[PDB]
Amino acid sequence: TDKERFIASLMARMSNAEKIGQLRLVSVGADHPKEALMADIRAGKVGAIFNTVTRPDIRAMQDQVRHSRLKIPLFHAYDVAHGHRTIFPISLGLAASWDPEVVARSARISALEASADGLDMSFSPMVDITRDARWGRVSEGFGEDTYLTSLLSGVMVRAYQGSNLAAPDSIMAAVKHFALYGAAEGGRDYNTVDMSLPRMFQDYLPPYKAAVDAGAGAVMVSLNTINGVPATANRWLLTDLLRQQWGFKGLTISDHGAVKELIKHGLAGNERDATRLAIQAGVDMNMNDDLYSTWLPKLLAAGEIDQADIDRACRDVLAAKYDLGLFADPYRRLGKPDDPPFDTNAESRLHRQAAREVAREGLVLLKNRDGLLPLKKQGRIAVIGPLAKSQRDVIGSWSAAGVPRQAVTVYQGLANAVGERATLLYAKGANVSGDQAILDYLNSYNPEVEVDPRSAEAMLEEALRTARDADLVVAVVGESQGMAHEASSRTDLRIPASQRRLLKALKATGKPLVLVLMNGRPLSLGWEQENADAILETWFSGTEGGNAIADVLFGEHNPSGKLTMSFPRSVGQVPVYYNHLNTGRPMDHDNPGKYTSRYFDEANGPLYPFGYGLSYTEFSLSPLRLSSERLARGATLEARVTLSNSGKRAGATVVQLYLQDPVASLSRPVKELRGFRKVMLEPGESREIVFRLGEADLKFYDSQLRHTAEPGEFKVFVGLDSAQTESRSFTLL
Amino acid sequence: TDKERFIASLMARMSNAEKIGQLRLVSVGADHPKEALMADIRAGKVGAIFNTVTRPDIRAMQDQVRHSRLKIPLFHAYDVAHGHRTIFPISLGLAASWDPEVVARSARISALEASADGLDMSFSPMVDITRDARWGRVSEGFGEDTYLTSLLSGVMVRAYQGSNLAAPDSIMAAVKHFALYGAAEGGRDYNTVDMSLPRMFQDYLPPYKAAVDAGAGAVMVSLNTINGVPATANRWLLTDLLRQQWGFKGLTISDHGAVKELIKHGLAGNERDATRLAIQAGVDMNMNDDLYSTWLPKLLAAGEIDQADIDRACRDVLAAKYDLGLFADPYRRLGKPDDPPFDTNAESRLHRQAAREVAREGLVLLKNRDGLLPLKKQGRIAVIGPLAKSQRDVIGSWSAAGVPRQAVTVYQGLANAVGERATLLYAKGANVSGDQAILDYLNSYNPEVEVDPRSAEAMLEEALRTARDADLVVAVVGESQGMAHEASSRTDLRIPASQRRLLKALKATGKPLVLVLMNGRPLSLGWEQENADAILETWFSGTEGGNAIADVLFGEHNPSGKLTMSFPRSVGQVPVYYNHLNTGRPMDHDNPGKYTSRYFDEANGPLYPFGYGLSYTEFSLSPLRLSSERLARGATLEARVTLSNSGKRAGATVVQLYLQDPVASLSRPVKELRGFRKVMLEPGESREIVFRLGEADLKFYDSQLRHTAEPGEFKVFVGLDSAQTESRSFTLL
Ligand SMILES: OC[C@H]1NC[C@H](O)[C@@H](O)[C@@H]1O
Ligand SMILES: OC[C@H]1NC[C@H](O)[C@@H](O)[C@@H]1O
Ligand SMILES: [Mg+2]
Ligand SMILES: [Mg+2]
Repeated sequence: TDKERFIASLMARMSNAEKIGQLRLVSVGADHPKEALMADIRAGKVGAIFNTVTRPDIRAMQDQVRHSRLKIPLFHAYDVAHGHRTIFPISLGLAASWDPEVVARSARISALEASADGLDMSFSPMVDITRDARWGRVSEGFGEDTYLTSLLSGVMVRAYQGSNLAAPDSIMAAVKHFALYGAAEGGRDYNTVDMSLPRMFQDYLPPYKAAVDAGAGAVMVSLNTINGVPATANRWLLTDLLRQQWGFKGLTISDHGAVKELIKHGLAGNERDATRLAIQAGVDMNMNDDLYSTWLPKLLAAGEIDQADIDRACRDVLAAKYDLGLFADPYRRLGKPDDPPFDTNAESRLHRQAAREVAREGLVLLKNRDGLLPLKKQGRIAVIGPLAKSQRDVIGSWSAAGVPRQAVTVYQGLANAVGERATLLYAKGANVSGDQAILDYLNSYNPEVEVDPRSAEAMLEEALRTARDADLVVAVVGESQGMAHEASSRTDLRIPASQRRLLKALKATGKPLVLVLMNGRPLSLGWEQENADAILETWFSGTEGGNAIADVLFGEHNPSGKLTMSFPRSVGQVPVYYNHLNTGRPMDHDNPGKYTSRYFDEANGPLYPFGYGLSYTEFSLSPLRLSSERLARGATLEARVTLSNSGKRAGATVVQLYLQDPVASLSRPVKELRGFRKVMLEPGESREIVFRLGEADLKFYDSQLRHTAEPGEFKVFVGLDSAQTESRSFTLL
Repeated sequence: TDKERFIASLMARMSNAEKIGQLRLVSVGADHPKEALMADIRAGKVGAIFNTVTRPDIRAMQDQVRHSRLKIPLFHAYDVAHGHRTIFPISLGLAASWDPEVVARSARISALEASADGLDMSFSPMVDITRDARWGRVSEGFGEDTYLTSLLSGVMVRAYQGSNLAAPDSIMAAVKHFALYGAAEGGRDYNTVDMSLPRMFQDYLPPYKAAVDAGAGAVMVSLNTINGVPATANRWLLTDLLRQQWGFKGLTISDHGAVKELIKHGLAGNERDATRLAIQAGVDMNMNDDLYSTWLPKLLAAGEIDQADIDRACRDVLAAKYDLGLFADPYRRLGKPDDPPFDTNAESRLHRQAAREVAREGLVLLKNRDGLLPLKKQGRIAVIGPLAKSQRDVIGSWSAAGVPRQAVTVYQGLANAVGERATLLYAKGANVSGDQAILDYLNSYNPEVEVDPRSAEAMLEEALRTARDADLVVAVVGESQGMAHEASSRTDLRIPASQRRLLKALKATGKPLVLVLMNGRPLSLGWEQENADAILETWFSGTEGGNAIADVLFGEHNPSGKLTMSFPRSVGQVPVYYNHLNTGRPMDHDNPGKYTSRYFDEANGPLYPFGYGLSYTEFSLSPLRLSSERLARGATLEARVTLSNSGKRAGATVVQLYLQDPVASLSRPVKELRGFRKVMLEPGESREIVFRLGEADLKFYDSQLRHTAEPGEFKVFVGLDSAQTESRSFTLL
């Protein structure tokens, strides 16, 4: 192959200093001042940059490469999680679209905008399975389901990379965080992960394998222990599974300071030993801590590592740079040398219409009493709450190069929608938290949350007056983006107390109460489900979020979002997830018993189940029909249902197919998602939906990690959520 | 062996109907009316009885055996968890004594009283490791620590069984629940258990192995899945581990309906298949569901099981009956019918003095502002709260044949202590819950909780009046015993809301506030720790609990209890446990950082850590001294410290020794308990404490379950709790 000969030929000319230099991944900042970094690039001591994100800045780095002996080009990476400049909903919101094409569009546009600024790589997609709502990084994933997350994992990779990694509108996908990062004990970030191999193989690993199989060029290794072994030192995970079993041929990248952290994990007593563990486990590239550059020469000289460990890692970095086209033209994403200067943040370089259309699809209607929604554009509308005018929160956590001043707030979305037809009245009502320590945490690094100097009582008095002067209240409440963020684990899943006090006070006005929720995690909403007139889940909906939200509230878009993560009744029920085991003593709702698996001091089950979301119309399903009672090995089974819009407005819903294996060599879940179809229907319109199932859909990992479909009964469920299904049985032969 | 020959010789004369009859374990109930059961005993269709617990009732069962062809004697079993008639503190409270001799005494007296009533066996000790306070069965274990629970597991078995299982003051120990029952996901009873084999072998399995190694005659198999396989169907657990690797020679007993529940777990489509899975996994004896008696003949006839499966199970039952002496004399625990009559419940048959002395040892002083405790016997003492006059709650869950009317309430204990020297003023103050649905749940089977018909406001008004004219308030608050019980999982770890409203109202009177907590699980006590003057944790202290509690409150006993389970600040922090891993990013208490493993919305770490407990005196430790800096393989290390009573009152504390292995092939806990010494000291008295460490204390299970000690540094910590330690290092060679 031309590639392996080109790289072998280059590596033949390289010193070990230069080979080791290729493994170093750094960003400009206090740890690495710009001038020292420029010198290191010229010395061949830098392989890649992260957090340098504009054409002039990236050109200036790539210009330093020209001064190096071998002129090996840099690659430039960034956290393009859910948009680059045009910010789409957070991934948890994108997942709620239940539309691979909507997700692909957000990823395609992200890659286009990032590559347009000179970037070659995103640290995305994040594909960690999340069953614990306390974890601040649940916003970054696709929810609790292995099938949906695996599917969207593949979609994100393919959308980012396109048909050619050398294309100037493509970037390389570095799938993260390999592995199991979202199972952190207590939902505390960075915390211990401990799980059985059958659960690991069946539920948590498939999304990373889906990204590898979609051709992801890079894998970012996680910060957590797996069964006592940090992923960064886990040769089983990075060599035996990722390379030998899965056949991954690309680049492994450490997370930030992950190699040095092997000391705190207690796998290493010093930096030299930590360095040896990471490179021999199969970590190619060393983020920020510089341990590889410091210790690899001494390890090699001493015979503590092999030349083959350095060569493997170096070949992987050069092979990434080759696939990205950077050996053909290191300026392929940076334009021509006499291109005129331009404003990186020009309105003309955004994709607002795409962001607005994508953002509409993820909004989930959780409650709508007496058809209060959609609203009429008339009278007086009170817009109340600390998130109503927040540009910083609507773009969410991991907002990349998104500019808060360019974002549309919920307030501005309503003003754009009503024009002169209605009067909008604003009141802040409350600070995002009443706890000064939480406000100081959120404002610790930068001013992220505006702290109103009024007393809580004064802000409430203004909100009650505003509400009393309106026909209805749109309360814009929930989390600031810093509350659903790396290292922001919550012990309380409710709306913050300052905002719940505001909601209780607004009920005293007797005005219809619409809640617009902004949040990066499932919330506990028992009070709200009892007391609010309508509830719209908007996650953090991005740059055009306010416009998409007004589109739903005024009925231009019929809410079509469905949850991809169960909403617990309280943090005391964590974890709750739809695909749980039956136990030997399941709750019997027809014959309730004390001696069943349940809590006695709270209603059982999630407040809102996986796949739940309402519409402004009604939908019906015909009885489920299977193509046969028996399925021969290697044949496919057809499951058929007719969906009807039995209401008065056009709208979409999601037909969900679930499977149960009720008798197996392992206890298998009560249901597992195995298919879905999002369908848009006119009033009175019907569509026949056909699902195809084969052996592949019936397999599970048994006690001995055999991936097998066992003969016997399977139950097929079809429904518009995980809770309201009809089922039919067949036998596998 | 005479034993093997006796059993072989009996089994030679037995039909398969009789062999199968030996496996049937039943109790009188709706499922098995007394007379049907008596007829079955006469027909040789019953192997053993549970929940028949008096000499006349057991004599009548054993009398029926005479009518059967082979006259094989029954054994009789019961849940003697923490006392038979004289009720000791719940196991969680017994553990807090940190005194193996106090635990052995409670077990010895339990076996004495149980055997005196005719019982041969207890379904005890319960030795499940518990890290999740939501689980209702936490009360039945010894807390979160593998070393302490394993130690006490051994102590309970040896105290029950004595030097001879045929002794009429001995019973057989059936250690439960094998295995991992207390790691239930969500702390929901009966729920999924999923963990790595290294965590399983290092932390959760050793207590069951400790009971096997102490010579436990029986093992009760748990109701939960382990990594997807119900324990009842788990051939790896019951045959490979328990029989071949651990060398257990005794009897395996299913939990209640566990065999039939294999259908609900989804391992079996029918009773016949469930029966086959349980007997071939290695379950000898079938509790209540009668599947063995129904299906084993058909399974054998059809060649679905071997004769060897029936013979193995039958030999194990006959071998237990042999060891219990029942073939020598089936009436050895039952005296003779012409014996002088006695009342089963006679005061003369109780052990009140032992119960009072044992109960003093487990009480944990959690707070004592400005030396409010101990109280003087003078003035006016308001005794307020729904647990003040509760006889049913002081004896706790699994109270066996304990008679509530024989128990000493906290109120009666204070009356007994003060005589005419002080005036006691009572007010109920609140019901145990303000939620009528929780009260109805607690009163579902029997009247367990007295519901005052007065409004919450009327009871508060009376309590405030009582408080107003007293010198101080002893608030007796917490859980009823039915809240910390099999199948009573909580989503809230606080004192119930009706009682917290009462505490806030009492705090507002400005009167000194002493909290006497009754509870079967760790509670979240943030408000109480901030606001109460003194807090005494009494668990459920048993038959003499009120007397032991008054002994501590008036200073006759200097509180010496220490926690064996971490108290979380809230249910949102679950799990918290002292022997956690460091992570790559631990909270730094000298330099707190956002990007650490923590919550942002609540103070971090437990409110009260493992090993915490105050005294009415103060104690000092001299610097820790190790016998050498290096330890040779097979040598023992000595760790020496001097403990002093530096205060004015005699009292006991517990010197705790912890070990850390800071560099290993797995990430190892920050600390692990490896020794302790409870020491009683006069004011100004000193004692030299010497701990011995060898290789056995330094070993751990690596990723491949190699059990060895790796050469390198170990850190030794000594202190009066897990949080406040001094450390010294040595090197293993
Ligand atoms: O920002 C770079 C890198 N740092 C930290 C995060 O854990 C990861 O998600 C991100 O890609
Ligand atoms: O009472 C019989 C048996 N049933 C249920 C419990 O799980 C166990 O602890 C007890 O021994
Ligand atoms: Mg099956
Ligand atoms: Mg070591």
